[PDB]
Amino acid sequence: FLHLLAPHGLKGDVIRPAFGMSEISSAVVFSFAIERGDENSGVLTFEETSLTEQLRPAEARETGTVSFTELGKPIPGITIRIVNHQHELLPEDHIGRVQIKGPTTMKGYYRNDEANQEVFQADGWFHTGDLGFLHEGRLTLTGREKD
Amino acid sequence: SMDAILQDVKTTILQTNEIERFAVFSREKTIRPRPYHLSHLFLDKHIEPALSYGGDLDVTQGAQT
Amino acid sequence: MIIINGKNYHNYEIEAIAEEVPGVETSFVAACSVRMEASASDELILFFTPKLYEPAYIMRASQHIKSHIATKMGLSASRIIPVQKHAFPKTSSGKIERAQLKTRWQEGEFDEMIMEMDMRLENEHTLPNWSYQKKWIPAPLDAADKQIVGDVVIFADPLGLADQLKSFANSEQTYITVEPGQAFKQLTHTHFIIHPNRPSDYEQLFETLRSYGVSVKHIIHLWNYTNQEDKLYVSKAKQAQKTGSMSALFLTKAISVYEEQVAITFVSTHAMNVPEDHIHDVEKATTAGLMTAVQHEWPFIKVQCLDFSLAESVSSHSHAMAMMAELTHDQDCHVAAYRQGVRYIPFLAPLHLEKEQKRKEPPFESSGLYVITGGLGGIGRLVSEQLLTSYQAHLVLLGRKEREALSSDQQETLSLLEKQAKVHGGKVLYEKADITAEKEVEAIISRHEVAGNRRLDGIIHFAGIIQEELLADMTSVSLNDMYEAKVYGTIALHEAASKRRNVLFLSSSSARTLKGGMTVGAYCAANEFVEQFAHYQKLTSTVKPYCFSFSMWDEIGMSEGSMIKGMLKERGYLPISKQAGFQTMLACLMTDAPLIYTGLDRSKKEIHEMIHADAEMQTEQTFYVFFKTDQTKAVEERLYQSIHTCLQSRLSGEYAVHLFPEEYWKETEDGSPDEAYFHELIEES
Ligand SMILES: [Ca+2]
Repeated sequence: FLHLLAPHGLKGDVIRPAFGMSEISSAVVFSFAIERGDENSGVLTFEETSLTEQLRPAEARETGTVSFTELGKPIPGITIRIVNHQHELLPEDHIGRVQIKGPTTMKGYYRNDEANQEVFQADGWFHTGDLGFLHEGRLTLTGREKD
Repeated sequence: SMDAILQDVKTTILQTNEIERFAVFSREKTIRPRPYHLSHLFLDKHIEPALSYGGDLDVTQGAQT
Repeated sequence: MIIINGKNYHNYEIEAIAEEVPGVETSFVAACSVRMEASASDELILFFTPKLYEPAYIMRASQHIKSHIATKMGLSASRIIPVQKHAFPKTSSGKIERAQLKTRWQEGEFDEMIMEMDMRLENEHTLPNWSYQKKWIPAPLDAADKQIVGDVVIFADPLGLADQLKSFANSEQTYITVEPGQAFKQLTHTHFIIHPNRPSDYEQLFETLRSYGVSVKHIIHLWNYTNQEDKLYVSKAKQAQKTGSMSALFLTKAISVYEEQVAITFVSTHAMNVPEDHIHDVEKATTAGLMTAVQHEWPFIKVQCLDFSLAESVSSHSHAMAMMAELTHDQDCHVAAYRQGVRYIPFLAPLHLEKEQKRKEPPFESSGLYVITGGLGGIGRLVSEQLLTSYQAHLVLLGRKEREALSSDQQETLSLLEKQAKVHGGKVLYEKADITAEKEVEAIISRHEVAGNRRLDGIIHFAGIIQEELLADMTSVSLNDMYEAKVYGTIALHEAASKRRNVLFLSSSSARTLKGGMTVGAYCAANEFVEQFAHYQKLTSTVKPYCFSFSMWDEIGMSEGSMIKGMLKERGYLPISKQAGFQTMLACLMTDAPLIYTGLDRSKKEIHEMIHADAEMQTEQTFYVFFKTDQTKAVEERLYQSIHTCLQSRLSGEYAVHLFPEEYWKETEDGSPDEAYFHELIEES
């Protein structure tokens, strides 16, 4: 996109990743490091072998690695963490269910209680269901649930 | 004298009356020195996040409705 | 009810299923649980009483239970603790006082036998007894009616031993004497001069002797039969090689091509350090250490080295007299040492770490200054990780390349240590440096001695390359490329440690040096020095050395593409893992033993012949008994003691009774014992 429209005056870092749901009132992170010349800026490459364990960075390969674009740091006013299958906090590099908390969280589904029990388990910490890791303090999504 | 021993053991197995038939044979084998137990040499004491905040937000500035 | 991660089980079922297992006394079983300080889950601790209190019967059932739980119930028992019947606690009402056993076990009544079980299975608590020392033992020579029959070449000494030996020659043999000098010069047909370091002059010597018709059948190499010099710089180390260990290479290479039988005999002075000897010219050890690979690569070349001491003895056993005797006598052992007119050969003896212990924890100071060579190697890291976590040490790592030119595999294993040090309060630096330069070392150490106001606390010297190379293709640089780390480097490091007090010195070697090996002359040659060096330090300086010569590493790969290098295992050289070995080092470090060979199976013959040589191995007779009783009166205990009492003082050896439950006995039809099923069981055991 950037290389094909560059001659028409679009600057290279205009792109702005953002991950937002309806329940959270839209985006909750923003990535600013997406340059035309630099395809790795804001792009994390890892070995497919380490997806279950601590991700191991890797080189650009056609079969054996995976690239994840960094969405960025939580927005001013909220906090994000990730949890394991037992709802415990995870280490820096391990993949987990993304859980988000802040003043932007909805009141709750209208006329639907058991859905509330799943989403904000305890202390209003909302279960997005999206699986992703939180590296360097800047969230980086890996994949949504069941998608 | 080796099989003579084997025989005197069978007669010893008959000393016990509660047993009424049995079988016994011997093997010669080389020994491998017994290991140590770590407790015998070593001392006791030797034998023994992803949560990001985006920065505070000033929600009380501007329109509340 | 007892709980494990994911599900909970009723203890009545666990114990009931365990009572099916043969040997389990009915109604004497217990099931508990405990979260260790890991708190990651709850483990099943299981007690029981055997119908026989003897580890063979116990170990037999302990396994059978542990598996029967995994089969029928879907989980395995963490530990299984045997307990005698007469001490199994029950109430009058038949209730099993379970919570008492747990509390009685944390106190460790069953420690005594839970260890004896760990030992028999060689558990994570095993620490195998596989470490020995070289002990110089007397072995005299037999009478020898054989005499020397051949023309002999002899590289003459400057002290006069050569002169002595010639006077003994029989009237038929011609003695060709060779002295060292600037280059080849034939003075006569029986007197020559060669450059010890030039290989041509060796093959040219023999070539011109083949012409004159002299059939060379014996070579005598008195060229490191020198007089003592006390200074030991590196030059003296490099320089002594060419008149010695290198010369031995060139000389053997030369005479090897004729493919004719010949009896070479090297002669040293102060090359081997035995007890009561106050001089040790250790630079001479490489000679004797390289020739180990000869008899393996050129079977027609018999070799035996001798070491004498010029510590004044008024010809109590003239060196000449002993020299002749060893020549006439069937060359048996490679190296031997005459010290006071007494022949000694090196034997192995077990270390017995416990009984010889002189210290309860490793001798590393807390935040001490420690310099390390090849700390990025597989075995170096293990020691560097330790000295950074358990101890918070200021580490300086010396490599030969520069940081930027390191292997990408190394730069990572270093950053790991840099991070792993920052979080444990230790420091870790790396510096390119010439390990060989005396002065460059004192300069680099002094600098780190002032940064932290600590004086050097120890040197750990694991640097080393390996090249499997045959004497045929072994260039003069092949050796000097080997010696760079394990000799010339070692001497520079010791040059610093000797200027301080009680510095620790760790050294890696190999056990191949014991019996020699094909295509490893370079290795054996240098390692025979590093081993002999520890003794030089204990005799010369304040330094306190520990040298571990290992049998094998798993670093050479368990596949290796040659699983026939594991055949070397079959002669008794076990592979040792990092932990297994690292643990050994610590155990030994607590013993003051300066040189220690580890990874040796005293069962296999090659090793056994190195510890005793003459006495045969020790056998242990093991009887196997099988059962069929009328009633149900458990006679196991009554019977075991009955058999053991028949064997008392009547075998003259090492015996042991092994008993089987009733419910293994089987009978073939026609009324005979099913012997096929028994002989099958004894092996599966
Ligand atoms: Ca039973």
